[PDB]
Amino acid sequence: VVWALCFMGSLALLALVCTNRIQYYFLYPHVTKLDEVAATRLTFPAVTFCNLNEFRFSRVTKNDLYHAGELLALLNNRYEIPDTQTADEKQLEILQDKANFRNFKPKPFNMLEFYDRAGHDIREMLLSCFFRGEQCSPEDFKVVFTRYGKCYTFNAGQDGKPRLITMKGGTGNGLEIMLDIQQDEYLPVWGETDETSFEAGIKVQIHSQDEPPLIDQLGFGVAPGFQTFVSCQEQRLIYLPPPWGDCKATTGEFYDTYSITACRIDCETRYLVENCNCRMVHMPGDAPYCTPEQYKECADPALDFLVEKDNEYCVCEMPCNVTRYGKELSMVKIPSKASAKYLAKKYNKSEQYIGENILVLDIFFEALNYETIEQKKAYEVAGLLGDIGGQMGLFIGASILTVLELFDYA
Amino acid sequence: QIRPAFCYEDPPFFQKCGAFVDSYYFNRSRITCVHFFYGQCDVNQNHFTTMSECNRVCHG
Amino acid sequence: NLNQFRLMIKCTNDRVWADFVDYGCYCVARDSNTPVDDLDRCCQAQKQCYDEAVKVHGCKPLVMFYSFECRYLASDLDCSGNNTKCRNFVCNCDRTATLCILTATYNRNNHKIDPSRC
Ligand SMILES: *[C@@H]1O[C@H](CO)[C@@H](O)[C@H](O)[C@H]1NC(C)=O
Ligand SMILES: *[C@@H]1O[C@H](CO)[C@@H](O)[C@H](O)[C@H]1NC(C)=O
Ligand SMILES: [Cl-]
Ligand code: NA
Ligand code: NA
Ligand code: NA
Repeated sequence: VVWALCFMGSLALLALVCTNRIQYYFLYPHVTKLDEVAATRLTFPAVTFCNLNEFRFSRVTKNDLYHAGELLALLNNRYEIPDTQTADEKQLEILQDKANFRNFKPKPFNMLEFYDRAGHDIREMLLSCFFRGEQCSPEDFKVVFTRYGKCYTFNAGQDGKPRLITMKGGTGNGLEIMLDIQQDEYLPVWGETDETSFEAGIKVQIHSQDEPPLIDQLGFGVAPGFQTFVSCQEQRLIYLPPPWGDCKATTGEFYDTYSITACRIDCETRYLVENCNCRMVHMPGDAPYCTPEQYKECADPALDFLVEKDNEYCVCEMPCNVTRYGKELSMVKIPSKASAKYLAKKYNKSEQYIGENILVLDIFFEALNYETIEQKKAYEVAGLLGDIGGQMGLFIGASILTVLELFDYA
Repeated sequence: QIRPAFCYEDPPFFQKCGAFVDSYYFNRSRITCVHFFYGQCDVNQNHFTTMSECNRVCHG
Repeated sequence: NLNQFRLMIKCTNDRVWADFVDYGCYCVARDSNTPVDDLDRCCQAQKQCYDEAVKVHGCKPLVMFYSFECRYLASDLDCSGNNTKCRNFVCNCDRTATLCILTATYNRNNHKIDPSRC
């Protein structure tokens, strides 16, 4: 009677609730969950570094200068030492002679070979290196080419070598390197080009072994004449794939694991090949290497445009797994007055040289604890059913029993 | 006017209004279509269920 | 360089790049004395434009990079984002030529002709 009126009107209201709950499930919502995870160990990251100077002056040959002199602003477009040169006496004489191309026959030239040969050598830069009380050596650093040229990665975990671990907070449980940045080997700067800079020091990037460096964009700097402390905190961010989220798991274009940096390097490579018909020497793939003329006229400008101005060519999908390292940096001076002669004598340099070229870098963790920030599925099937059955009880009084009754009755 | 005006609009990257699904949009810098995850925010028409359709309607 | 020209063409035209390569006397960026039709006349003005870029501004139009923006309207193709005289000038050369291509009619019989004609 009126009961049936009230029963179906109540059931209509139950229906609109169940439609709400069901449509909501199909949004595949997610929430973000924060957690501090205590740990007995941490995998030490990879540490990439580059000298800010790309080519050693004493390694540039007559042939190098012929091909790459204009790119490096050592020569004008007439293949001569520019009158706008700003050099000292002795370097000029060396370069003037080196630039004498009268009756010179150019030989084949390649930028990758030039970088590999003229780039700073870890064997000369690395004055000392310790990790967790164990002595390390140039063999512990893997060569990696970047826009800076010939760079070096500690703890790369490539070529079948395992990744290192830390187990306590503090300086004793990390890396300490002493470096000579070798300013007497810096190329004279006579102009402004993408290959030279006004600065002395190194650029460094701390990153997961699963991601390549993008050190020109994402690194931090470290200055000569200081010991620099870098206290780190690991942070792991986890995202959900579709339909919940939009993270990308893998990729099968130049690298194994997917990461933002892998995506950017893929894009940059594609962009140079598309617009210049060549790749810079640090990029992966098969295309021919840009000549120095191509670097100057097409490759440097195109990469600069893409990296600074373009807003559409490359838009990278978020990765499912991101490891970030929060960093707190601080410095003290090296050398003290009291230690300068010791260092000068030990490395056969003057005291002034030591002051302008030596640096120490310490990279360690504040604590083993890492923070995790994770997207979790917010309303799965279980939550959907138990919700619907909980609303059935609210509206009608229906039970799991009530249903199997009227389902057997009909 | 060779391709529809909506081809030049940015798709709604990272915006979630429901399930994320494979989709394709016209990239006006590459001048070709590119995969992305569409989250049902129908802000414009620059999104296609297939690469070929996107390249048909927008590539030119 | 011709990669950016090729892209400007794709930006405004479905006509595959191959059809402009070795068309008539001048296409693309080749030299001659007399253009076979109006399409070939576009390339002539382009070649003349590059020649001007080299001799007056010191550009290397066949090597240098420039940037441009593809817009809804062909005529809205934009060169103003370039940061040097050379990049602006050459971008403009290619823009003029791509638009001119739109006015001209695509013959198929002066594409890859015998050197006899040119
Ligand atoms: C991805 O995240 C899972 C946990 O969600 C973790 O076990 C795995 O190590 C991560 N992958 C990488 C490459 O770090
Ligand atoms: C150190 O001084 C100069 C550095 O080049 C060199 O001539 C000399 O042989 C070196 N001596 C020693 C003992 O290393
Ligand atoms: Cl980029
Ligand atoms: Na809700
Ligand atoms: Na520079
Ligand atoms: Na463009």
